[PDB]
Amino acid sequence: KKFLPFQQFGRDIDDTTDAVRDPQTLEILDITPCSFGGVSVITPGTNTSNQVAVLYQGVNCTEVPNVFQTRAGCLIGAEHVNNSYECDIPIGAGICASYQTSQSIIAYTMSLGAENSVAYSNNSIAIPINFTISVTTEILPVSMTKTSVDCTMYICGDSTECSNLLL
Amino acid sequence: QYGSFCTQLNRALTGIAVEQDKNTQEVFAQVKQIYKTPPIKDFGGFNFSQILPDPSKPSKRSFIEDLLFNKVLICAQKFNGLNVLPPLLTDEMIAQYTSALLAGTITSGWTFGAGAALQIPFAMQMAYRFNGIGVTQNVLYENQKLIANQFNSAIGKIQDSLSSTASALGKLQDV
Amino acid sequence: LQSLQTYVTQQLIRAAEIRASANLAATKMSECVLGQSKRVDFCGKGYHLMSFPQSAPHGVVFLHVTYVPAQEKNFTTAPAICHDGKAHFPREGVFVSNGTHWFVTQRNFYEPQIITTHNTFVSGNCDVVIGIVNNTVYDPLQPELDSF
Amino acid sequence: LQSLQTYVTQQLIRAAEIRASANLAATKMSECVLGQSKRVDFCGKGYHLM
Ligand SMILES: *[C@@H]1O[C@H](CO)[C@@H](O)[C@H](O)[C@H]1NC(C)=O
Ligand SMILES: *[C@@H]1O[C@H](CO)[C@@H](O)[C@H](O)[C@H]1NC(C)=O
Ligand SMILES: *[C@@H]1O[C@H](CO)[C@@H](O)[C@H](O)[C@H]1NC(C)=O
Ligand SMILES: *[C@@H]1O[C@H](CO)[C@@H](O)[C@H](O)[C@H]1NC(C)=O
Ligand SMILES: *[C@@H]1O[C@H](CO)[C@@H](O)[C@H](O)[C@H]1NC(C)=O
Ligand SMILES: *[C@@H]1O[C@H](CO)[C@@H](O)[C@H](O)[C@H]1NC(C)=O
Repeated sequence: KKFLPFQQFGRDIDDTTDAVRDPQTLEILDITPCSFGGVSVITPGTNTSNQVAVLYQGVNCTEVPNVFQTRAGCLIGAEHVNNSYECDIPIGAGICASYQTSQSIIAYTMSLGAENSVAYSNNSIAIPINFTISVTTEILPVSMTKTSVDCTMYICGDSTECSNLLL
Repeated sequence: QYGSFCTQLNRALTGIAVEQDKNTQEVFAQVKQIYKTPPIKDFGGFNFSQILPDPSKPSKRSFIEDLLFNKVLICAQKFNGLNVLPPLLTDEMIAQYTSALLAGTITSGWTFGAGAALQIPFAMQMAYRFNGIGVTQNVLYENQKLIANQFNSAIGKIQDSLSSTASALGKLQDV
Repeated sequence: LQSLQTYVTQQLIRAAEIRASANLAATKMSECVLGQSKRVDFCGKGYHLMSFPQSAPHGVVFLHVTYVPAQEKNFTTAPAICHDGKAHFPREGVFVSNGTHWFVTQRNFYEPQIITTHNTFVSGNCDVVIGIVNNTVYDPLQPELDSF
Repeated sequence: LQSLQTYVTQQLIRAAEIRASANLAATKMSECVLGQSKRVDFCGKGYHLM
């Protein structure tokens, strides 16, 4: 990007410094903040095992120090598996991790359920013959716990000075 | 010295993120087995070609979906620890549920929401969908070809309605 | 003061999440329990029969009783039937066949029957509908007169 | 800290307007799509077919 003869350094819509002009040689440089991210830990139950898989989010694997590059980021400590299964511990952008073959933490592309096809035709009706009765169940919260909190005892430890300052 | 303020914020925002994932899961994953339409399109005379997915395309997104997606920075705000996590379901998986619900609706009617899919000729299905709003079955068959034209023409205008002005998608564009 | 204000605000938001689940339960408790609901996938998963509420600590638990079909058998069909020019339609059911004869059944339980005039209603002539098939329609009112 | 706390609160509220639309879309996809409705003016304007 080429500035004007006098204009020194640029900004963005949110007035953050983006470019700059070198003093000694009139050359134009771009500033990009050096990377950050949120370290995360994928683990099965402590009772089940003590192997964990670390996930750096939005960090290229080259700058991080088994690896794998997922759209979510870099994931070290887990093995990619071509086979696809139901999701166990979701990660990001369609990748699920689980604990099964000893066993190791496997990361895989999530499977959108099974696959099925039906035979539509000009003249084909399937009419069921037998039936079964089932019993489902679901739970709905109704009321949380009633509570009450008086201010003057919380803020002030029952002293005249604090009670007369809060007034 | 300001105590545990950051932790509250991070807990709240993580709750929001998990909630968004559960929202999409609940809205779309109403079906358990992914169906798909037969290779032939003898649907009694209805041109479903706009809404069914088109193979001659990089993604499996159908025509109307493509129009909508065309109808509707990253590091600019990102300088200051404002990361944006990616959604769990990718925009291709979402377009896979939808192509199932369309496939199941056309070939099975509604009986695929209770048990498993049951084959039913489409021309016989709408006869049952009328029969639930009062008009007897004889109205459909006696005027089958007429309704096909109105229905096919109806999808004609909506495609032009979206591709005319950008004020049709006001609700998402606000978000 | 800031510490207490933040806690109060969160409660107001959280107490409005529950208020939308004590209204979706006070509704399921009405259609599901005190009646039979036709709202698909509202009460249970499948065709709905009844419900049974139960209590719980700060909540409620339902036990929906649901009806689902089991075995599907393929059959051939036809959206009408022509006997003497006049088309014949099922009053309530599909037309089904097993290769030799035709039968009329219910939508959700295979139970064949004889195609008589007692359960079909005529409409128009049979050169307009598509997919109609030739067949006979038995008449129940003939034999008793013949008996006399 | 005030400004950061303001943005969070706005999110918490605004992220509950959506939760009242996901639980509404998730309904219409269960009556209108997977079945036929009788709720007048729920699945379209008029008698609903599919
Ligand atoms: C600074 O000095 C160097 C070396 O003499 C020269 O090449 C460069 O052009 C000078 N730049 C300016 C700003 O005068
Ligand atoms: C630990 O896991 C084993 C096997 O799943 C189970 O039998 C046992 O009850 C669990 N104990 C814990 C962690 O409470
Ligand atoms: C990671 O870094 C290498 C070297 O800079 C680069 O070639 C590659 O494209 C980068 N990959 C990602 C995910 O940005
Ligand atoms: C497994 O997945 C990787 C990454 O997509 C691919 O390169 C490889 O060919 C796949 N292998 C098999 C056995 O499908
Ligand atoms: C039945 O459907 C097939 C395509 O699946 C078609 O070729 C055939 O002509 C149709 N027959 C009738 C009865 O229309
Ligand atoms: C119905 O016919 C189709 C095509 O021949 C077949 O795939 C399917 O298994 C049959 N279903 C039953 C249960 O007869």
